[PDB]
Amino acid sequence: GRMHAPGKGLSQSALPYRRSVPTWLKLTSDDVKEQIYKLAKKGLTPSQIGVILRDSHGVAQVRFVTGNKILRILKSKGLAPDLPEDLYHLIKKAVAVRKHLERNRKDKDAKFRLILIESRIHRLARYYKTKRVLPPNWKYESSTASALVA
Amino acid sequence: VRMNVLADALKSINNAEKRGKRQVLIRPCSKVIVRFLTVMMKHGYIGEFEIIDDHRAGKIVVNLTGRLNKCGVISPRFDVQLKDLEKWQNNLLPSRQFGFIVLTTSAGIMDHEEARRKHTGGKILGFFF
Amino acid sequence: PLAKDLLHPSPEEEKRKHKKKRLVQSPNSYFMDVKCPGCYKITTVFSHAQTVVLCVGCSTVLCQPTGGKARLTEGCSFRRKQ
Amino acid sequence: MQNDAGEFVDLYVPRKCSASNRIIGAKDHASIQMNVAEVDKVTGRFNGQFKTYAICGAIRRMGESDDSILRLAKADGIVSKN
Amino acid sequence: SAKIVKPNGEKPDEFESGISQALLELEMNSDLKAQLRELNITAAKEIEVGGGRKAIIIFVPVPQLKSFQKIQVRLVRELEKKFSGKHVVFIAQRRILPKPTRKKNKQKRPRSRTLTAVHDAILEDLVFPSEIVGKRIRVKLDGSRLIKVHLDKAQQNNVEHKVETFSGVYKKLTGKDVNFEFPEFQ
Repeated sequence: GRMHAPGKGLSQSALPYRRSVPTWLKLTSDDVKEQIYKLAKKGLTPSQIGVILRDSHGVAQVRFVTGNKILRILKSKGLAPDLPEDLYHLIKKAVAVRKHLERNRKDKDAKFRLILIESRIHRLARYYKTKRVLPPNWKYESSTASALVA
Repeated sequence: VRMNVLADALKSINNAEKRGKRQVLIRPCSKVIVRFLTVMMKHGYIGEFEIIDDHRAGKIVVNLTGRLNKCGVISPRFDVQLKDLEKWQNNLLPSRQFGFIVLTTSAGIMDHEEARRKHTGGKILGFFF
Repeated sequence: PLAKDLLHPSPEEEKRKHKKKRLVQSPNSYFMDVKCPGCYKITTVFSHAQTVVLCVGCSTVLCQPTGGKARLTEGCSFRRKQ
Repeated sequence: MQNDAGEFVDLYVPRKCSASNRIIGAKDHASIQMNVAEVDKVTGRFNGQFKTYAICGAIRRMGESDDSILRLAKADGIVSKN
Repeated sequence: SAKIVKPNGEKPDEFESGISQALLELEMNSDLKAQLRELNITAAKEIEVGGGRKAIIIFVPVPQLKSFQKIQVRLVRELEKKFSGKHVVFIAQRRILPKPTRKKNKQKRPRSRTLTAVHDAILEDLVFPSEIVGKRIRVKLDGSRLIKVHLDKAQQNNVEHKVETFSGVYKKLTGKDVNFEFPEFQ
């Protein structure tokens, strides 16, 4: 179930069987790659590349069209970010809870959730340092964490 | 947190045959559980089963015949030597006339009677009678 | 119900389950064509859309994201494809 | 029960349920064995013979003997054929 | 009947005396130009299904199989016109690599070119214009398994009679028998 909550939610996406591109998408792998090359330079990240070309371009999945992942064609010529996208948002969310917790010392609910957010960083930080995405001397320091977020 | 899929598969078959059902649904498939089911289909305890091939892990629908008593599993995959095999028989078989401890050898998933036709002790995988 | 033929279900029983839990899983989404009133541009907007989709030339609002399935803004011409 | 000599060394052979294939015991007094008199084709009357079906008491207590005895009438040419 | 449309990796050349010539000859189909000039085939087999119902098959180089997809129905109609009584399919030469074991520096066998992913990929270009909407691999109470493939019925109207010659060519190329069904829409 849900990791740091007592939830057992069954709500996640359900890909179809037929992997092939439908007969109406007259839009090649060349054009969807260069569209992604454009609007990733407009401050976007691969979790929100595929949502807008699902909603405004009909591309159900890029991996069925280009045969490649969105973060993978971004890394294919270097313009992927340094931190991973799911590591970035947990570090950003930890900064906001910790800034909240300074002015509100008597908010013990936010003090409890802050050690649960900080644990999910380090459980996911230890993953990327074994998959050689992160340097082995990378450490989550809360004092310098406000510079990892922009 | 499905640590064993052979344990979950064989539990679901065991709950439905005592319920009276003619078909089960085994939701994750593996090649360890289709070679488990094609040891008891050949001896005659289950019938025609289909593998429902999908692009993630497939499902299996098995036609229960009724001749199955219990199809349990030994969940630590203990290792059994052929000197050690006969005392695994009288611990978890109801008799010596019928029932099989099915165990994975280097030459394939076999019986215990088939395994001593060869000379190929292995890891005990489950039982059925 | 000892003998539900649970490998060949009726499509009535297949429709009214979850998008998981099916004999073979499949989504409830689709893609839909939308004629905005006043242009040639059929847009190929997704059904359970999440962004505010805009039109190219006649750049009024096309659809609105809501809870499950996107509230289209204008009563506009519309067809479900493939 | 077919020893190595090849002989019946057994007091009797018990019936088994035509629904769930399990043995009717010696004192399972809810187990029915009932007859269905089939009719000849052209005149539609009782011709003399029948068919027997045994339903064990454990599957009769669970409440689906009617699902059962229709389904083994379904396989045996009496029901509707739709 | 020429060394243009049929190259090989190797030497031999038997039973292409008109077969490579058959697509050298034809004139004014749609995409006449980008087919007759640069694309090419690899080999051909003449195998038997049913009784006296042969089926010549085309072995295809993999990178321009994708370039055969958009001309395939308008090359089957000409090649079955010329080779009458005969069915036409397009299969890639996909080159199985063997599973390593205990028994020089081989970098690892890509799973795109392993036997399971090849013997599935041989399906959806064999049944090209009608794709695959399901698969119901079933074992026949005797250890022998049987693949039930559900085709689409969005493109039923070119495949009605080819199901016995599809099953025959897929049994010779792979080794396992199938049958096809046309299920209702979902």
